[PDB]
Amino acid sequence: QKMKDKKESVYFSNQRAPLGKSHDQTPGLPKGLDILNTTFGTAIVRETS
Amino acid sequence: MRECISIHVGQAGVQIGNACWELYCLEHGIQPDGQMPDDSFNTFFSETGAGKHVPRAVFVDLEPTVVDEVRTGTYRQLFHPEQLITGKEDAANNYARGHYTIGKEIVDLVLDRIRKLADLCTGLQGFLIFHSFGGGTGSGFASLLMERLSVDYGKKSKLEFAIYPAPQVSTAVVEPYNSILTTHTTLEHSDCAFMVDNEAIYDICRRNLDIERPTYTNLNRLIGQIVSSITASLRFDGALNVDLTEFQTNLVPYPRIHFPLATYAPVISAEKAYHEQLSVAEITNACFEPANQMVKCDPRHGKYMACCMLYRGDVVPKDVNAAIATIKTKRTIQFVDWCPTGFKVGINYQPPTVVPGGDLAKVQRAVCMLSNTTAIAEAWARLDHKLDLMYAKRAFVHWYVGEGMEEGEFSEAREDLAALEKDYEEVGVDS
Amino acid sequence: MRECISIHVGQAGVQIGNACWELYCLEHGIQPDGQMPDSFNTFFSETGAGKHVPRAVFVDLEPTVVDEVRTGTYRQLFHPEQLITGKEDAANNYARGHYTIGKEIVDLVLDRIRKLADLCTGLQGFLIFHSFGGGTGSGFASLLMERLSVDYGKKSKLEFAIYPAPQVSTAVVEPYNSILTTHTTLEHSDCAFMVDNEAIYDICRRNLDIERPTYTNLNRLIGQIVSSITASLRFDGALNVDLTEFQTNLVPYPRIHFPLATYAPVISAEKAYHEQLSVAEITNACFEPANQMVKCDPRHGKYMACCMLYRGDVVPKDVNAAIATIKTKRTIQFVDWCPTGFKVGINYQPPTVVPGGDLAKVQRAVCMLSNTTAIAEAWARLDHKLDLMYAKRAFVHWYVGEGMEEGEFSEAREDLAALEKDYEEVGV
Amino acid sequence: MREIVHLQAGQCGNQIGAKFWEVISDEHGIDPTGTYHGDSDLQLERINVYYNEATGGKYVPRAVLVDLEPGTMDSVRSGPFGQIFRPDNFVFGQSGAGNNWAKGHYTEGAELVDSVLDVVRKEAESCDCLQGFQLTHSLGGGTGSGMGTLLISKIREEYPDRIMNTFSVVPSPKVSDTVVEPYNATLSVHQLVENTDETYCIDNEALYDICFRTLKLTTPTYGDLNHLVSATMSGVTTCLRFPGQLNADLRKLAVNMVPFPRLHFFMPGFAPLTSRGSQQYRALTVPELTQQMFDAKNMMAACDPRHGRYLTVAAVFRGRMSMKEVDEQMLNVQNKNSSYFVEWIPNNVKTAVCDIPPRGLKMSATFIGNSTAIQELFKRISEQFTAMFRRKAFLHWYTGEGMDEMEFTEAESNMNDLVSEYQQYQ
Amino acid sequence: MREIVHLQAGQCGNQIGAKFWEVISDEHGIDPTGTYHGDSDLQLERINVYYNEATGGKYVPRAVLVDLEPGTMDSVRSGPFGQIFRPDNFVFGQSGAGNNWAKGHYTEGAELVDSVLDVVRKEAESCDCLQGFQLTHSLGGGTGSGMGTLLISKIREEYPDRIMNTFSVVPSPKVSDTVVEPYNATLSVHQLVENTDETYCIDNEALYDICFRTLKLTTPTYGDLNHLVSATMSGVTTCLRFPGQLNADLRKLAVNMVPFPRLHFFMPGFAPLTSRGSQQYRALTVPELTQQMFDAKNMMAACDPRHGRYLTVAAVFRGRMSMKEVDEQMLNVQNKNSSYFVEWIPNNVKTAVCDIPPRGLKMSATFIGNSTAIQELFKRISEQFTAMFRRKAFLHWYTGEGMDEMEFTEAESNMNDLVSEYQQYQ
Amino acid sequence: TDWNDMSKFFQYGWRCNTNEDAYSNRTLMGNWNQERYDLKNIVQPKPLPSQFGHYFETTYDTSYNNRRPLSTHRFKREPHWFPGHQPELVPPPYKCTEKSTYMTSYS
Amino acid sequence: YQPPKSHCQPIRGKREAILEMLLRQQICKEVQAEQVESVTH
Ligand SMILES: Nc1nc2c(ncn2[C@@H]2O[C@H](COP(=O)(O)OP(=O)(O)OP(=O)(O)O)[C@@H](O)[C@H]2O)c(=O)[nH]1
Ligand SMILES: Nc1nc2c(ncn2[C@@H]2O[C@H](COP(=O)(O)OP(=O)(O)OP(=O)(O)O)[C@@H](O)[C@H]2O)c(=O)[nH]1
Ligand SMILES: Nc1nc2c(ncn2[C@@H]2O[C@H](COP(=O)(O)OP(=O)(O)O)[C@@H](O)[C@H]2O)c(=O)[nH]1
Ligand SMILES: Nc1nc2c(ncn2[C@@H]2O[C@H](COP(=O)(O)OP(=O)(O)O)[C@@H](O)[C@H]2O)c(=O)[nH]1
Ligand SMILES: [Mg+2]
Ligand SMILES: [Mg+2]
Repeated sequence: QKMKDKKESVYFSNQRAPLGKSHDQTPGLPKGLDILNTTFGTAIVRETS
Repeated sequence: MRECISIHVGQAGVQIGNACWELYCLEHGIQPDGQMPDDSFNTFFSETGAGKHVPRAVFVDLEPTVVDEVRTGTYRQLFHPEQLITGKEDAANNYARGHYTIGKEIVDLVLDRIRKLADLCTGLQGFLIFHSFGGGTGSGFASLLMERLSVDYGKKSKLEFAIYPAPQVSTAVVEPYNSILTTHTTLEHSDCAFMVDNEAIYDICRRNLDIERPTYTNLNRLIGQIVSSITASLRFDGALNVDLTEFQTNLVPYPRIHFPLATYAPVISAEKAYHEQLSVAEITNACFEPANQMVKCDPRHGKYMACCMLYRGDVVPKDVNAAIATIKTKRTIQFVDWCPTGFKVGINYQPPTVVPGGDLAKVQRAVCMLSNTTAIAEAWARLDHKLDLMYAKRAFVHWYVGEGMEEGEFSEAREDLAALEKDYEEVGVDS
Repeated sequence: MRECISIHVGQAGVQIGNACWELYCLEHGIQPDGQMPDSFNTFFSETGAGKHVPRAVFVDLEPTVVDEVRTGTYRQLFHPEQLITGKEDAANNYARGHYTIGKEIVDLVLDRIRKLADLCTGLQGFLIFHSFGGGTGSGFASLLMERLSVDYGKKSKLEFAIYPAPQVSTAVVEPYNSILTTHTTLEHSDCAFMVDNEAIYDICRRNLDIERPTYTNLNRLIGQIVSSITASLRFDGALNVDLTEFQTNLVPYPRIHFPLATYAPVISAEKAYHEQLSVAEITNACFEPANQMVKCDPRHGKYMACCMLYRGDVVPKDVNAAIATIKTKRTIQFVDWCPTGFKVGINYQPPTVVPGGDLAKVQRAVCMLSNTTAIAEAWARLDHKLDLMYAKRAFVHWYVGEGMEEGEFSEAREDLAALEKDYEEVGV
Repeated sequence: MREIVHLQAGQCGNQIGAKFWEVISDEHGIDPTGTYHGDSDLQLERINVYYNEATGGKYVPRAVLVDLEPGTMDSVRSGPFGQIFRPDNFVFGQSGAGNNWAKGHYTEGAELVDSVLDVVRKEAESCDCLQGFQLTHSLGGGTGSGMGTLLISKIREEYPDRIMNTFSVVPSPKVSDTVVEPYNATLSVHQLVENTDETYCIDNEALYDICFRTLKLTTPTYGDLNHLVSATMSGVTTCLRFPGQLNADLRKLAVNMVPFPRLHFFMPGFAPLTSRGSQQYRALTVPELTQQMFDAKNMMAACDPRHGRYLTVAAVFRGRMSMKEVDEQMLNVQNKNSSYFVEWIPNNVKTAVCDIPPRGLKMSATFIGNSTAIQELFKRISEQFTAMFRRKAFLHWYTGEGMDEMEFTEAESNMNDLVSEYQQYQ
Repeated sequence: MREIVHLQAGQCGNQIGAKFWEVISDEHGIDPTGTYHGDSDLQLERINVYYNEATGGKYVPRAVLVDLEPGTMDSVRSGPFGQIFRPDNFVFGQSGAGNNWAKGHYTEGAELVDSVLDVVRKEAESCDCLQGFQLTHSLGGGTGSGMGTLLISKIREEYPDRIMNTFSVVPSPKVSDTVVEPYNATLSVHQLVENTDETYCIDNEALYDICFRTLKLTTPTYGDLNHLVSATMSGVTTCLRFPGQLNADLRKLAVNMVPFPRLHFFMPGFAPLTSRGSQQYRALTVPELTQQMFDAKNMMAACDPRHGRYLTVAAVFRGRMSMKEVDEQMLNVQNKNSSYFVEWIPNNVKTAVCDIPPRGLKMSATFIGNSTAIQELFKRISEQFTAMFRRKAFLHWYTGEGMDEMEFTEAESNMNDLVSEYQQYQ
Repeated sequence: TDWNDMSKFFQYGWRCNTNEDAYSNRTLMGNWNQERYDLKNIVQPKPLPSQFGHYFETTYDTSYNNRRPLSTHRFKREPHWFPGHQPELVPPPYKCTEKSTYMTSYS
Repeated sequence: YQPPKSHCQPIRGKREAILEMLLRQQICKEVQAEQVESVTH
């Protein structure tokens, strides 16, 4: 009943203010990105030693 | 084989220790039971003949119910039980309780444990202290622990990681008393004091990440991140290693002035980093943004005196130097005249490790700023103005005197710190 | 084995022995018929087929108290020749039961003791229960002990004698018999545990919640104490204590063998299970003057030797710690020539609770045998009781008219005076 | 290792203690038979503070139950939770102190104080590390106001370094049950200000107000008021018996809370109180507990904080929550109310977040306030005493007992000194 | 290879040596029936030191089980390792000595010596080259103190050229069992000096302090201390059974340990003693073993060597260790406390290294030390003897068994001469 | 610690005036850390969280503790040398006896 | 002094008691059970 109570109130301020998390970033991040194994930012190709 | 010994005092010590040691167990291949399924783990971990790794840290808190959950949790088999030191009753926001009755009861146990941890290492380079300025035992027991360690070891470096009281918000009432009484006995003993607060990390979590209403873990993870980045030059190879001894002697000009700030550059979530360019010239002026620093102060009124770059990841030097050469051109960021070009740069070849369930994004570049700044003198001015408000009406003094203290030590501490105000405003005038 | 022949003489002796043998039958698996539905050889002897008969003798000069027990629950348990009953009682007269009505029944009791002792192999001691305020248990017990010390010599005998209470009393000629039999028993008893009745009345009213008690409510306590003494002769333990260990570590001199008995956990079922009954908090209940069973106070004198007998899950570490913290109390005084002053014994068997009793089932129990100079004030009372009433020569004519000469009164009084001056040269 | 010996005196304090051991036992999962049946091992890890484990796994409590009349001590060995107490902690008297401070102090409290001090010392010396005492009583009647005050005076002598917590029941302003209440009240508060460390005042008028306009009940019973009192009194020792992210014991709530040794009269509160009809229209959130805590109608002292200024504020939050809401709510409750706090204390409030909520609630709080406005409460009793004493109205039952007229005037002077040394800090 | 005949006297001796035979068979890989269930060939190499060979390839210990009390012969066979003992080596009387040295030496301990001597003469002639004898007994009883000393005298008459060892359990200073303990203790130490070559003093209080402070056990039993004693006794005969780089038997220890024939009272100890929670975290190295082996709270006697001086010191090591760092650590522990060692000697420490550690441990070590602080053991016995003998207390039990008053005085004189002999080196 | 001869019987160990060691396990008084390290306590099973357990979970539980059912197994018995020795932990199920220096060196 | 009322409640299960007896029969029956040519040919 407590998880049911939390599920009835998902269209709430629980959207943009959870207890420990920030915001569900899956609607802002493309498809299945595997957030743990992803290195953001540009990298250098290390040609011309 | 450069090794570090950590000392975590109090509730703010033990919780930060849990976060940072989780990060250390994850940076190396260390499971929470202690098994590793390379020799870079020597700085923070020892070895045992059973293939077992034990951290080089002591947890001390007279209130037991902070170490009890550490003992009951899943990290039980990692920590040495004899390195987990608890008492029977807390210091209760009193310098005198943690400095004069059970402050001296457990000193011969903690110093024994530190000595045994020192005989098992060959090259020891310093001590990391984790305590809270406004607590009862982080202000009482740590402040005499470091004064005893200064006479027991000598030529090592004592660096403290202090939770300075936040400007507007605060927890306790007698926080100025304990803060002013623990900064009196650390000025002539400790070498340097990298210090943060809690309000600024709240603003950083609200703004730079998307997390509203965070817990203490969401701040302790950032604290563990910067503490790892400071020591990252020890256990990982790089172009320019920075040792534990060297950021003890190019940030502090005079032994009374050893209070820098703290800053982590790429504090950002997956969403905002996924659009962002993370060039060196873009994250090194995020360090100089007043919004991104873990002490609330405006450095534009203040005067920078020393800085320390700590870089990790894929970073080439001339991006760094062409970035600092841009720093010196703007009129807003202004140094002090008796200091010429005063940066210290260090490169590491290891990107930061993200923790599962964490909020930061796995990035390629990271910068840890430690900068002495004259603008930290405003915090001390507000703190001792707060005491002068409290001390006039003899508020809460009777809780201190009837606990082994003396009324004259309030005076001796306040006349000590009135000299810090006239110290900081003479190193900022035109020479 | 580790056997022991019990001798019950008098109404007090047989009424104590009823509860004692009920507790003995119920501690082992022995039914009231004497059948089991080998640690019982101390008190019971097996027959060929299936029956265990006791090793006791029940002697009385009147038949209104032994015919009670052969028409009751345990009428088949006892051997119907071990119940020796007389025709006419001594009637509160030491002279009658020592010289007139006792000179001619003691041969039968001697024969019964011999026939119990030919079945005996490893005899260790004699348990003698009687009272000091009667004619049978004062005179005939004295005659029996005098004959037994000659027929058996060095074989030990123990004494559980109901001493006359200081304030309350039953009879009138109590001090005469209680001094004569004390003078006689002095040289023929290896140990003699004094028990009062007023003190056990206070224990029942105060420790237990049962008030307006009966003689049964005291006899159960006495049976529990005597079960704790011989507990190390039947059950295994960390520290076994036998009867040769008893007097070796208690009496320092052959004339001083009068220790005080104490049972520590005495609590009813309403209050027993709300307490943390460790050996620590119940071993200092033995030193409480309210729990003492002679109506006296050990703080009036010096402790000389203490024997601590334990039951149940007693770990030697915790009794050692509690005992070594007992000596750090300035209330308790020990004599100077006994620097240690303790003897311990631990039995693994928990005490056996009797249904319908007043005590509660517990895991730990302490029996204390403290030899104290405070027993000298027990001699002063009946000493003054005699010389205040002997000077008018009251109640003498039955004594001097029934086989007793006049010099025995003066001789017994002189012996008691020598005892009183004997207990005062030890305390210095 | 920080345990508390609990003391109950008088019939009112005895019923309050009975409800207290109702609430603690159904919080720690203790059956009426004394065993354990709780649903987690976090309840049993800190059973130190209130329970002693006897042989057999039975958790008897550290309750000292004493009264001068046995007519209520048979009702105190109550139905559900009266058999958990040990029978040797009940200490009875024959003739009850029939609304007499003097009888409860001198000729019927003195012969029973020596028989209650031995069991108190027996329980106190059998502790690993004692933390303090709670004494639930009243100041109106005879046996509580006299005998508990004598107990406090005797206990403060032999343990000067412990915590002397009292949960007092001050006479109501509007409707009182007796008439000789002012006499007992002032002669009890004379020795309350000098021998204790923290005093909580609980009025029955404010409790009736709470049970009427907050829980929306028409005819509340005494057990309802006792349950509210036990609920707030259980909320101040939570952080020392349940793990959390910011802990505070009883000394924590004294060092931060009293600036002077003789200004230690608090006034409590309880945040998540809502009616049955408004149960499902109120989200349980921090800005609601914070709003209700500082409401004047939410409190169990008759004085409202609109008249005075808070010296220091305590707020023991419970439940799994975030620190930033607590911090910004405490900052905004001071910034938006700048005319109702003292200017010479920078941070008046004090926060402490435990992690275990009460039974059935998710997030809760506990208010402990030291306001200047508590001086009106003593002003009323001083007014009634000055109106009553000048005609020597009921001195016949006091002076014929072993007291003089001079003892009343010193209590009146101490009342005037408490009141006069509260207006300076306004 | 040197055979050893074991002797047990009294209840304490019988319960110590049962556990000793348990650990000896446990490190030789012998099941309780007697069969061999080991893994290596070294375990069956020198098993003749402690065992005979019976039919069917089974092994029986070379031990004699002596006590006056018939009840304790049941407690040995019914123990966890009772099947291995031969029933013909159980000798027993009717009644215990009753804590009486007099009848344990003259009355009932002098007609059963014939059977024990027949068993020993029967069994010590079944071996190839007997090295000597061992004895485990107590000084505070009547069997181990009376019959044991008479046994030592008779064997010393029969076999003068062998060695004699004794693991005595001396009376503890402050905890005690018997009121007549000094009477037996003085009169046993008087008989020990002329008849033994090696004597070890074991205090029960020292073992309890070990089990409290080092092993962190909250409720040790008597087997909990017999285990420590048995571990010590096995570590002095390690080079007799397992090979090594520097072997040393009992005679070589005696030669390099005691300088004059009366000063043979040692203080034993065991090195790798850790708590349950810190044995996965502590690496067994030689600087760890030798730091706590020379710690003054490790040894199993109630004598403090900081009060005295070390005449000679032995240290027998087991395990695969270096031969440079053991001698470095011995000079490390010999040079820095220059005041705790006698100056007129070259070398105090005796170092012997055995290759095979106990099966499961990494390395282990055993301590044997002659100290002038062993005289403090005899002052507390002599003081309690002269406090009780001057009032002629508890004397008729000893006098009535056929003893004179001058034996007590002459035994006290021997004790005082022994004390004054040790004071020359302090 | 050892202030004088009677310095003990007040510190710990030798002590008979406190409520420690009368509380059972899972109560956290006195020696409880060394009792959970005992081999008897390790083999005791751990129950699953069964109703109303969402009230009694802490931030340390939801941040660092890993909630997963644990299988319970017995240990093969091995010789103990000193009291409190627990060799039935650590990797090798059977500890072979070490070999002599000659056997290792000369081969 | 009445015939005592043995309030014998089982402290153990019926199945475990049956298993104990079943083991005990075989164990007792086995524990009671542990206890051609000349040389020149
Ligand atoms: N940033 C941060 N601050 C903390 C944390 N834990 C405690 N604090 C700070 O600690 C202050 C409270 O004082 P403490 O140091 O925890 O008290 P103590 O000295 O440990 O003494 P105790 O009351 O026994 O815990 C609060 O104002 C917090 O700002 C933490 O995990 N992160
Ligand atoms: N404690 C206790 N005392 C008893 C009991 N029965 C008798 N007495 C005591 O015995 C004393 C007198 O002894 P008697 O009952 O007359 O028995 P007796 O010694 O044989 O003397 P006579 O009956 O005259 O032959 C009385 O003072 C009682 O106190 C008993 O069952 N328990
Ligand atoms: N809240 C509450 N108040 C009570 C209770 N019982 C009595 N009182 C109050 O106590 C006052 C009487 O004083 P009381 O403490 O009972 O007298 P005493 O016990 O003899 O000292 C009355 O005004 C009641 O309002 C109760 O159960 N709850
Ligand atoms: N270490 C140890 N000491 C014991 C043991 N059993 C008894 N003792 C000690 O032995 C002493 C008494 O020995 P005792 O029974 O008189 O031996 P006896 O001569 O055969 O009677 C007591 O002080 C006990 O402390 C044991 O198993 N281990
Ligand atoms: Mg703390
Ligand atoms: Mg009769």
